[PDB]
Amino acid sequence: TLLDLSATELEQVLYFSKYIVLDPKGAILNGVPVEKRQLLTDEEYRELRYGKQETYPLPPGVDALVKDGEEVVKGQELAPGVVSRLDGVALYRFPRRVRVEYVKKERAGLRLPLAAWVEKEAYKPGEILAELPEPYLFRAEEEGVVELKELEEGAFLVLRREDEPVATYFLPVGMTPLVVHGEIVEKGQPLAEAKGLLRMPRQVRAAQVEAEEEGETVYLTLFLEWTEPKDYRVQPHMNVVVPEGARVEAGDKIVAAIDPEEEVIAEAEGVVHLHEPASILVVKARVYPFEDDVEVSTGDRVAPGDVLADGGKVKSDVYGRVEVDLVRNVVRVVESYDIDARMGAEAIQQLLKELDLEALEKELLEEMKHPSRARRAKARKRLEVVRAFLDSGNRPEWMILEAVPVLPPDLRPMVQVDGGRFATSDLNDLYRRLINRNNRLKKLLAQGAPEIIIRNEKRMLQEAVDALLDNGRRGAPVTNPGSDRPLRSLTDILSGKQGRFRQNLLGK
Amino acid sequence: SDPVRQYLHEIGQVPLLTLEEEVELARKVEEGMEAIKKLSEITGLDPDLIREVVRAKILGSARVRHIPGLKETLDPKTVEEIDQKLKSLPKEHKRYLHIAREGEAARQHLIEANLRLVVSIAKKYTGRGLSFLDLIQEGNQGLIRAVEKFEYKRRFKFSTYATWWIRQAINRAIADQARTIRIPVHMVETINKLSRTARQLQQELGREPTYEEIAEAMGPGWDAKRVEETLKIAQEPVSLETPIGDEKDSFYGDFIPDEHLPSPVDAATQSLLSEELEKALSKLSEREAMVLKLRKGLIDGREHTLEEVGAFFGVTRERIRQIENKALRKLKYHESRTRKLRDFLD
DNA sequence: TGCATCCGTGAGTGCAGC
DNA sequence: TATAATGGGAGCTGTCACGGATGCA
Repeated sequence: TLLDLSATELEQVLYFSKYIVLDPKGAILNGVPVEKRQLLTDEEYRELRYGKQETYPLPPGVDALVKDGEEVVKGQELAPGVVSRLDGVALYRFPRRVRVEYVKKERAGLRLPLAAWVEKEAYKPGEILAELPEPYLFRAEEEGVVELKELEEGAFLVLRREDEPVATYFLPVGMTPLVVHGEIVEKGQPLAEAKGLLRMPRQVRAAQVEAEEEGETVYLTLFLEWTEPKDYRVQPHMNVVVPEGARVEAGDKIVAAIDPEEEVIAEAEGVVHLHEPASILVVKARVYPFEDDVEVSTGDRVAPGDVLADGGKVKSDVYGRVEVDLVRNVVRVVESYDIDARMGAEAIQQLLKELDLEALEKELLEEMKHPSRARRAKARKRLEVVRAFLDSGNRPEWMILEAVPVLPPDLRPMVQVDGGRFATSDLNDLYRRLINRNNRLKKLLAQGAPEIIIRNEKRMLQEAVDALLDNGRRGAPVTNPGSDRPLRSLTDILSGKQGRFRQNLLGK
Repeated sequence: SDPVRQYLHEIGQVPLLTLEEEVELARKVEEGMEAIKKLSEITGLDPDLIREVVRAKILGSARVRHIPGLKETLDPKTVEEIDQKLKSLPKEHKRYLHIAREGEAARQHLIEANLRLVVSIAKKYTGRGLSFLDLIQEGNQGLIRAVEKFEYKRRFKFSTYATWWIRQAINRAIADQARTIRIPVHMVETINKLSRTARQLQQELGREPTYEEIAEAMGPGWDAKRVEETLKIAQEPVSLETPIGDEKDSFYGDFIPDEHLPSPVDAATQSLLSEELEKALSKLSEREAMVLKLRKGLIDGREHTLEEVGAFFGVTRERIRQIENKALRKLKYHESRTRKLRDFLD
């Protein structure tokens, strides 16, 4: 009545079914702003306080249609069988295989008919190298053993006489090699056939082109730059210590593990690509990559226009909670309000302390002049309590117990009966429940227990107090083990025909 | 409405971890602990205080309370000072802070994810003297111990290591809380062992065993008397509110008299005793009566020695002993004469 | 605003009563 | 202290009438 809370609501807050909000810090649920004394469910309080997120399963063998760190819109399919129900930043969870594209910059020669060759100072990927009217046989200018290295498209030949390479030839698309790996070739025998138009592969680009005119032919010394992929398999007990698209060098570790011999170390300069994640995590969040030391750590809560990283350069866009990613080297803010919404008699006691009695009396007085009969009625019923407290000098918050009194022991005896056996009052068992639950609560607090546990404990504590003061008033009555008999609480002691008044007071 | 149902719902909220999620969480926890130790090495501060600060900022200011082990009272002021001192460290050092925070968060998520196991284990401990919810909570304490003690390096799943500590906590709770008169855990073990022994013995004997048979089955060191006394100390109290008769109007405690407070007869008898003794007081002289009252403790309630009454009256202890003797003697004569103090001797 | 409707609270005394 | 173990279990029925709240039509 005092706080204007229906029985169901007060039940929900005291017994931890629902949160109630104090100093909302401008939260928003479904488009409507949040103001004090609003009733929030568990999902609502979690979405508001901890932000909105979800994770989706990826069936075996299937890869991602999206990339790590990439913003996503609701409805956008992350996989063929996966569609995100929300909008935000997708993140990879437990990638099964890591592909490394290794950077290789080398030098390789080729010889072509002068009429066919299209002269250029460099060749971009896919760009036509030459146009040949008739089939042409590229021949070896050295003797030795052939090392054939085949890319996705295009090939490399390396002639080594001594095991020391004496030649490197480049074979762009359109040249079918006539030699196998490890074949012995003499000078002037065809290593390839060129047909029609020959062009650069998509994998390899030609950075520099030198050309020596000799007779009717040109010899192109090509300075080439290309990437060679290598796949690595990641087991469930292994973690990826490297971010998506990270430049790595020989000796650095891409993926750690339990034991050093199963580790993945980078053999050569290359870029890292994370493929086939176990699951994909869609979060509503704002990403803030950083090039230097970060001013805020993980777990800190921050408003828009706040310092994040790089000595005050990159700042906060939205409201949220700070997750600092060292792996991806990015400060990620999951969007969440700072809203304070409590549960139980602590919240209620707070609201009670925050009641200004005179003010509410004025409110109800102004309410008493309303034409509606029901409103005048309820305002009268409320003003009766308000004025009761006002006239009495009792503080409303005293209806909440910080310190639960303990009856003198002689009034709840532990007594040795005739046979030396002990008999005792139920109040002792009630008090013991209370003290056990309270102590466990203090230990669970001091040890930093998760919220579900503390919530359960608090609920149990309230119910314990209930059982002590009035047993069976709310919920199932507390009974002793191996008996259906309700324990006798203080209320029971007082009232009824067997109660203190009628039994021991009005008669003796 | 139903607290168990409600809790099972709140538990049903957090989804079960996969192998990878579990491994990653455990790993982050462990590395977080390592990072806290590193921060202790660097800062030269207390690892526990650092842990409490990191956990404070992770959980937020919603929960801050003095830790029994901590030296300083933990308040937003001190945690802000320590946090800022942690913000004061170089990039590679400041890194360990982020590792720690991530560790704490991983810990919380790990426990919250594994809360179902505790329930599934605790459901089988009912009827042992603790409520279902209590068993669940103690089991949760066990779960926390298991989380902080876990090693992902062993490659064992979390449930295996958790179950041990969970059962441990539940059983410790049952042994500690279940009796109105508390009994030590080793003694509870002995009592339960005695029970199981007697039950097996009765299962093969087709009847309840005697003390001697139980003593035989318990081994050396155990005789009939030991079994009997062990069963005696094991006896639990009975309720004073235990109903008597088929109606609701009679409590068992209504038949139990108060032996402590003196009866009107006893009080009156002590009163007449004091009054009569004072008669004989006026009887003996002031000195001998006072010596007797001092030595027997009628004055301050304590019984003075001979040297005290002797130094008080200014005579030798031999003298005061002698006047005590003659006092008692005159009292004996007068008592034989009037037979007044005889009836108070029962 | 009037009327279902649900919940909570009562239902003699003294004897004895295991 | 480490195989793995991941959402409970018992319900209680043959009053009876009133005051007072609360809700829904």
